Amino acid sequence: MNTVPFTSAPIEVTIGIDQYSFNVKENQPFHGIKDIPIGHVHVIHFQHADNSSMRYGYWFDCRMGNFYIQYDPKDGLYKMMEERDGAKFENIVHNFKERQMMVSYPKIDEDDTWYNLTEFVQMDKIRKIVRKDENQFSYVDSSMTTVQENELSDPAHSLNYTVINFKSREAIRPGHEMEDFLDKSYYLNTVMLQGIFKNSSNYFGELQFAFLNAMFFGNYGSSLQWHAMIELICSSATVPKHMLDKLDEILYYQIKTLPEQYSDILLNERVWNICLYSSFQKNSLHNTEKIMENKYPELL
Amino acid sequence: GAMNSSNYAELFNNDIKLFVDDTNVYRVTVHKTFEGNVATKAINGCIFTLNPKTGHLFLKIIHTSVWAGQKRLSQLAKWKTAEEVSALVRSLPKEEQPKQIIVTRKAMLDPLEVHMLDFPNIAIRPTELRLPFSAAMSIDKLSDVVMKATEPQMVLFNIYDDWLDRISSYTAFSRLTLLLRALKTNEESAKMILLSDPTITIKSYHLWPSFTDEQWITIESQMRDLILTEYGRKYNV
Ligand SMILES: N[C@H]1COc2ccccc21
Repeated sequence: MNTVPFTSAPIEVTIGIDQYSFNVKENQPFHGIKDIPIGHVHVIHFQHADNSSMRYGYWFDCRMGNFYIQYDPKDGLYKMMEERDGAKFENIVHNFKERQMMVSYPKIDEDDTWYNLTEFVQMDKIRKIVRKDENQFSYVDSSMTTVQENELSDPAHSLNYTVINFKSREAIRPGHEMEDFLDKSYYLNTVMLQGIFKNSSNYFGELQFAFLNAMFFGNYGSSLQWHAMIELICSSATVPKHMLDKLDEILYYQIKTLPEQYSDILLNERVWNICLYSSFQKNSLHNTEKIMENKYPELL
Repeated sequence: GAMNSSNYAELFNNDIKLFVDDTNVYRVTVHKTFEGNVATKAINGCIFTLNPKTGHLFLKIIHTSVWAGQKRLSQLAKWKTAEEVSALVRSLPKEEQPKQIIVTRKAMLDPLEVHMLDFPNIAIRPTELRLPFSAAMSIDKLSDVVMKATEPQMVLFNIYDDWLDRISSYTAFSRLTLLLRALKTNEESAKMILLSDPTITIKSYHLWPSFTDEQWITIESQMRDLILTEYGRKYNV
């Protein structure tokens, strides 16, 4: 189990660590989060009490370095940093633990939620979507735009998700216009899976990462990307059976985890009705259709 | 975006544009089978592709063989239309290619957009106008060439005859849409109006009779009356 210590908490903030959230009061004696499960990426995120504008946060993997949070009063945010001096870091963490100044990642033993939301997410792929190569961790926030959003403005602060566009030459083979538009299997299997992602695991990792950035930061371009990657599979008549089964599991846990009160803004009525009730795969997403119908029957 | 009454003069500016109407591409007669089921038999159709400024009509005849062995024909017909429009654009010299293509039915937008991805500068637009281009097959010489085709064929017409020698393209289009609206609302009566007087003929190289300016005013008045009469017969007014 690993630890992200905090220098201090000078401003009142709601802190979240994956799907859990807790409040810290201004200048409360708070020095971080312990017992973080090794083996998964994690995200530590922030919403200031005095300005809920800009949820922001850091994706990290404790196996890649010792990371801590320190507030910057100039830039006005909680910043993640890496400590290269390992003995210094270990000694800092041990003192804060002895003084019981840290909250505990509250994972229930039965609970596979985080694994199931991040099964295919890998830090190395996050760091290619979020380009900032001098750090081992990646910053995301509410307002960051995607490479596709920019095409339709600062490129260094972009989310470089894979561009999916159903009415593009990439998606449509000359002479198979109707075929390829109505059945996206070529675009899914040859262009995207074989061509760009190399395998379904990388495709699912980006899909899962897009959802999590949509849910935790309200990042609109991530929500667009998540829905586009679902629709591309559902709109393909030919999809490997193992991908359909896995997609059903992935979506099920995303829908299960979504705050009920955010469904209106994080779920696209058109995409979901198409995917569940009209598309080629309308019968292949049993778990997801069942939770969607019992939890958000209004959207449908 | 969409084309409507607010930007109607745009049709007659000097930016090349084409209307595309697909309502006569897939045509069928519905009939009873010996077993008492219902079946369709396709007949020849046509794409109606019109330059509203010049009157140049590119009539692509859709021969029934293009449907042979195909499924979901009403869907296919939209994609076949888009295929043929795209082929026509590619066949034209660059300086004759349209800057905009306006489809009369919104279901043509995605098929045409997809087939024209190679032409990102050509705007594909819907329209809020209800245009009577479906009545194209009530023009005898157009109907004749379509029904006689034994193979796919493109036939070129000027749908304004020589009217642009005397009137503007705004007025020519208004005349055309009034004639076609009349033919659509009551074909028999409209054709009676157009040919009642045997002394006015259709030139071999024309589609409509050789009316003088004053006679066109009379004809135009009779077509309005017909549309109003039918409106009254329809709604009991
Ligand atoms: N509000 C509860 C729920 O999750 C956490 C995580 C850390 C401290 C406290 C809590």
